[PDB]
Amino acid sequence: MIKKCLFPAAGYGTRFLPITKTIPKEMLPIVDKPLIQYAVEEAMEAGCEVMAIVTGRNKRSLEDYFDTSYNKENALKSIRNIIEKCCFSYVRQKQMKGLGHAILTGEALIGNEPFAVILADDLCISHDHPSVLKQMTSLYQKYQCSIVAIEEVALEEVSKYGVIRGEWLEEGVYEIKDMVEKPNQEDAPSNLAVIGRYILTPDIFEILSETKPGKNNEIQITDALRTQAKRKRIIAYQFKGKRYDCGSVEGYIEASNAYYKKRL
Amino acid sequence: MIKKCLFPAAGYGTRFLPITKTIPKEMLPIVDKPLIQYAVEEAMEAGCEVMAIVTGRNKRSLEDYFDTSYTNKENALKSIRNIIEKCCFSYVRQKQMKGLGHAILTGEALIGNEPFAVILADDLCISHDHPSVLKQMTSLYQKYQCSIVAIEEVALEEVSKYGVIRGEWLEEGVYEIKDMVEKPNQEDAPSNLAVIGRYILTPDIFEILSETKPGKNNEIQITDALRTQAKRKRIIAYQFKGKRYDCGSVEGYIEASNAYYKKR
Amino acid sequence: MIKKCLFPAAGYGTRFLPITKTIPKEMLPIVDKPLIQYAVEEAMEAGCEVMAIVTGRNKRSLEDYFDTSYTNKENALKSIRNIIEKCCFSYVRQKQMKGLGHAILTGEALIGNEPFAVILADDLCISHDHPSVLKQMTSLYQKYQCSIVAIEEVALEEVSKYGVIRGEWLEEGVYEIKDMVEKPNQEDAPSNLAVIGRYILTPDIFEILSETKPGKNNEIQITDALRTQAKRKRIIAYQFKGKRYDCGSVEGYIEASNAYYKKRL
Amino acid sequence: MIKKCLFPAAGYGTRFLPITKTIPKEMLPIVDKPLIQYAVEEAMEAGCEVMAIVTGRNKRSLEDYFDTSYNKENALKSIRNIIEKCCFSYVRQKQMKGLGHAILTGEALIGNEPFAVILADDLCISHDHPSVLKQMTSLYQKYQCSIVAIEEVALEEVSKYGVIRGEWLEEGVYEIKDMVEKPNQEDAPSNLAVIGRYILTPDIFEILSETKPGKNNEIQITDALRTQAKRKRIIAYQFKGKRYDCGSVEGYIEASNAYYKKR
Ligand SMILES: O=c1ccn([C@@H]2O[C@H](COP(=O)(O)OP(=O)(O)O[C@H]3O[C@H](CO)[C@@H](O)[C@H](O)[C@H]3O)[C@@H](O)[C@H]2O)c(=O)[nH]1
Ligand SMILES: O=c1ccn([C@@H]2O[C@H](COP(=O)(O)OP(=O)(O)O[C@H]3O[C@H](CO)[C@@H](O)[C@H](O)[C@H]3O)[C@@H](O)[C@H]2O)c(=O)[nH]1
Ligand SMILES: O=c1ccn([C@@H]2O[C@H](COP(=O)(O)OP(=O)(O)O[C@H]3O[C@H](CO)[C@@H](O)[C@H](O)[C@H]3O)[C@@H](O)[C@H]2O)c(=O)[nH]1
Ligand SMILES: O=c1ccn([C@@H]2O[C@H](COP(=O)(O)OP(=O)(O)O[C@H]3O[C@H](CO)[C@@H](O)[C@H](O)[C@H]3O)[C@@H](O)[C@H]2O)c(=O)[nH]1
Ligand SMILES: [Mg+2]
Ligand SMILES: [Mg+2]
Ligand SMILES: [Mg+2]
Ligand SMILES: [Mg+2]
Ligand SMILES: [Mg+2]
Ligand SMILES: [Mg+2]
Ligand SMILES: [Mg+2]
Ligand SMILES: [Mg+2]
Ligand SMILES: [Mg+2]
Ligand SMILES: [Mg+2]
Ligand SMILES: [Mg+2]
Ligand SMILES: [Mg+2]
Repeated sequence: MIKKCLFPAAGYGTRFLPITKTIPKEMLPIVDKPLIQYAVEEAMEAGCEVMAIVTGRNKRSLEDYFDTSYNKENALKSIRNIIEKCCFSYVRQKQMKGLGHAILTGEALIGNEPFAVILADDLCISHDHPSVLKQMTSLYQKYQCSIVAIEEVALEEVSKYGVIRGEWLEEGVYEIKDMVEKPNQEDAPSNLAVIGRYILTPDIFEILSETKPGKNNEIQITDALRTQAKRKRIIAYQFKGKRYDCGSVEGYIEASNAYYKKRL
Repeated sequence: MIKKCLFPAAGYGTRFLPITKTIPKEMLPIVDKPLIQYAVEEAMEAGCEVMAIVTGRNKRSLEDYFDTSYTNKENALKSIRNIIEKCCFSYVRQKQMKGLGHAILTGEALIGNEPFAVILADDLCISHDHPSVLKQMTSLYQKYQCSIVAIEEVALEEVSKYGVIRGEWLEEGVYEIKDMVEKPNQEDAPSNLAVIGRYILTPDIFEILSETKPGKNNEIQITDALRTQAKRKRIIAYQFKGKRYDCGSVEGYIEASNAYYKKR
Repeated sequence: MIKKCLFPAAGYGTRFLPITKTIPKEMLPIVDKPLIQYAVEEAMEAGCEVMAIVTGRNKRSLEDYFDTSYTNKENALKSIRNIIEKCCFSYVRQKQMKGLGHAILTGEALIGNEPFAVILADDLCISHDHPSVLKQMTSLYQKYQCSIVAIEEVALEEVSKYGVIRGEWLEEGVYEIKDMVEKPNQEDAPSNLAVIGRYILTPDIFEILSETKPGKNNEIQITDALRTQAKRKRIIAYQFKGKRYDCGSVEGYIEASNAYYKKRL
Repeated sequence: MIKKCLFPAAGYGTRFLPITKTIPKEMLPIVDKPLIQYAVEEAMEAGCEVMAIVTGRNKRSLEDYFDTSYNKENALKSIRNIIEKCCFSYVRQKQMKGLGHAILTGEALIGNEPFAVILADDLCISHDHPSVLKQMTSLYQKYQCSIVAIEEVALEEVSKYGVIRGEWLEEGVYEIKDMVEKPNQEDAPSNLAVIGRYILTPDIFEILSETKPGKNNEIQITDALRTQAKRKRIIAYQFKGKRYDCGSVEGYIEASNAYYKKR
């Protein structure tokens, strides 16, 4: 059982400025509910009980949201159940040096165990099938190796994401042969894009500590995974469910509008 | 002239629950900018230099936002830093949620014996070729030297969500209020002229507020005190020029968000 | 009746570094109670109902302290709770540390055109055989209707840490101020009547502050503004009754603490 | 070696009420320095690099204190050093259910590894000797078992501390036979009182899980240590150095006066 889920939330969110100068992008609402809460509910379903959060300058709002306070009830029951059932842990990333560096800072909260990772700006809704992390948690029980979530996208979208090169194993399961962070579409090894959902074995921490800066001069978890994938097998998983890239303004709006209609 | 502008920001904003349990509704972003920043910019253009805020349970986000901090990251941060170095922010806590009228009364400590502006940031006002709604009102005030409340004609099916006036046409877009009613059913609406979150208030409004008893939804309403003033002397209603989105409602919040995005 | 009291609390408190990088010096406890609570309680006894606080970077400790959160806990809590339920707290941020004078000028947005009280919390005043210091002053304002600044006689050796006045005796404990100087060297002191952190100021003090240039330590001094006011019209100095500890200094901080302990005992 | 140090800071501090309403007692200043800063310096000297803090209802002041900010320089040298060298982690103790429970909560920040624990209200000032934790860190190296700092106190004081029953192994080292939390004078098994300094082997977490409320209906680390002591060998170390119980106002005052004189 993967008991810990690490949530990186120390990124600038330069694109949602000026509000991200105070409110982490992971705290932005889809209308009435922050991205991070959906992520937490997801991790819970997957079986996690310890939500480890890596924070930046804007630690306050994130931390206060998950601390004790006070169809109203309806709106507050889930966050209340979250606060009661989960143990929240926090560590501060001293400098914005990349996603990989964030996860490496998170070592203080994880220790020597495989663990889950959720990039909250990727809102994944699947409510017909188990949550995305849960799908991967079940896969992990069989494979016992790092797992990276993937989705087919248009080549025109590739330069925004990590892209793999994999060899089919079973339905929707690939053994990652190679990975590249944000390639030009001409250089993209496939249309299989990485999404903010991973299950990582702890040897990943030692690998991160020796992973140099890459794309945008940031320590990328992609390069660490590429290294791991060349020492032993790690898999990529085409999850079932809907994903909105809320790290993008386009995705943020479409998720908000979708929710609005659902609310009807 | 009007140098202070009171910003009530201590209501529950329940329909936006659970995020409002930590993030006040005035802090919700259209996409990248919180409602309150638009209101503040509108107050500045109107000549205000003191931004007085009535806080509730979660003022941490507000105070943090207007406190100094550290291409389009530059252009995204230009106005806010201008606001922070230019304006003077003061604060007072509304002990209990007893109505917009009480929040204004509580705001007396920050105002004193002087006419002032009041902005309800949940009403996002966009004036493109015209001055900000408050600036328009500021001009009016120079002539009339009396309370002024912003109105707009709305379909009668909406009249039940707002305060409504019965008035005498003084001049182009100007009426003398002879009565006001907070949230009447369609059957009883005095007219289709609804009140929006913009007011200029003479200071005798505080003693009136001091004697105003709970009204609609067991809340001390600014509408009821304005009715009292209206019957003691002349106050006016101004059909402002410009587009207003009621972001106090999810439907308005969503429309404003879609609007800003298309303009991006 | 003076209803508002301004509490400057935006200073650095350098002598209490590193703790003052997070906890403003006015929040430092005498053992179990921060300096500022004693000040607020004193203002309340004087009749003030609005506690206008000028903040700096350490606002959080101050703001949270006076906000709602709550014979064991009880008795130790009754006072602060009474305070939080009866008083109205307002805040303004002194954008930059430019001096007590500029801190009070920044405080104008919370005061307005009315006379008001000012308390410098690092000056702990205990005097319960008589009314609190500020209240002694509030009574005096009723008569004189002008600015009042608290003074205490000190040794020529301490004179250099305070503002000092030159006055003329009007009546018991009252002096019409003829001149004021901030932190004069022991040789240049006009007297031994040193100013302490307590004032009642008439509203014209703001306009005077707006034209007061940086004085000692390149900071705008309320002292220089009071000197200006004193030469313009009548303003007095009141020799208060009660004991005062300069908790603005580590020596006075320790003394008051030991003093309180010997009492808690 | 021991890389992490746990710092419980979630207790009520009813003693120092009202200020402890907003500020944790571990944050109370001696004169210009908060208790917790002395403890962190001590831990650092002991070789610790991860400072794991267990927080309560008032974490803002403690977290902000150890977060980047900006003789003023002589005053900020240490904390600047600390903030730039240490890794601080946080976890919330939901209900104040005792020191042992606070430590159990800290499991998420520790994991399965030996770790140190410092109760910051116990101010330990080592003159010519290394820090109390450094002394213990060295001892563990030899013993490889839980270590609990002790001090011989006066019998009339015994009732406010955990007390051991031990057997002399070597200079200032006792194998613990039993432990009781805050026994009355008449029932004290000795005059060797526990002080807020421990090195603990990870099996203490499971034991703590099984430890029911004891003294003052609180889950006590002393009872978990007692259980560990009967289960296998653990030691008590009579440290070299001066200790003030700043958990009591009398101690707080004495420490403040002492620091003042150092001038
Ligand atoms: O120094 C940092 C940088 C980022 N983050 C956080 O890490 C996450 C991801 O950051 P972001 O910049 O938004 O990453 P992306 O550019 O979107 O890319 C990541 O996520 C994509 C899918 O969303 C993948 O396809 C990529 O391979 C992966 O790098 C966010 O939660 C950030 O707040 C930190 O905590 N610290
Ligand atoms: O106790 C309170 C209650 C409200 N507010 C604030 O007051 C404002 C308005 O609150 P809201 O709940 O949204 O009131 P409405 O029902 O929208 O009604 C007000 O605003 C309408 C238009 O926006 C008008 O038409 C109404 O007459 C007027 O009462 C917001 O800024 C709130 O945060 C407080 O600060 N404290
Ligand atoms: O920029 C500033 C500077 C100071 N303060 C505050 O002002 C007060 C006084 O500051 P402090 O540095 O302690 O001034 P002192 O040197 O003590 O001097 C003041 O107080 C003395 C007695 O306490 C008097 O005798 C002096 O005339 C008077 O200037 C404190 O509450 C500070 O926090 C601010 O708020 N902002
Ligand atoms: O629920 C709690 C209760 C306490 N604490 C912390 O635990 C520590 C100790 O609390 P305290 O109340 O001061 O305990 P003491 O009564 O002093 O007793 C402890 O410390 C003594 C020495 O100081 C020992 O002799 C005792 O055996 C040991 O229980 C402090 O750091 C507290 O903040 C928590 O974090 N959570
Ligand atoms: Mg970006
Ligand atoms: Mg992203
Ligand atoms: Mg985009
Ligand atoms: Mg509502
Ligand atoms: Mg509204
Ligand atoms: Mg709606
Ligand atoms: Mg100083
Ligand atoms: Mg001083
Ligand atoms: Mg000194
Ligand atoms: Mg206690
Ligand atoms: Mg103790
Ligand atoms: Mg005691």
